Amino acid sequence: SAINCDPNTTTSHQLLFGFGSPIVQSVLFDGCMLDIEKDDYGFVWSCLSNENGDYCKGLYKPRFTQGVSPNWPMCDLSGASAERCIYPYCPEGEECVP
Repeated sequence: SAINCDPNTTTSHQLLFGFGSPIVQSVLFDGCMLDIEKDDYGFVWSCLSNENGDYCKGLYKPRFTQGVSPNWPMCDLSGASAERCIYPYCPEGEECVP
């Protein structure tokens, strides 16, 4: 599917990280630069673990300003990951293990 990079959007982007990650503030998603949504209680962000699996998850929106491609690591989908990272985005038709 296409990926919107609209700052004024209603439709946020969900992002899985590894359980135990710190709250990740910003990611670069296939060109677009996303910042974590915030609630009237905090960051829209959730880590969960049980017998069946574990993960961390946040909702992200794109920031007004883009095109800046900084030097961060890969977001880790099963480890700690780090606070600002680049998300792995496999394009429709490909393997894509880091």
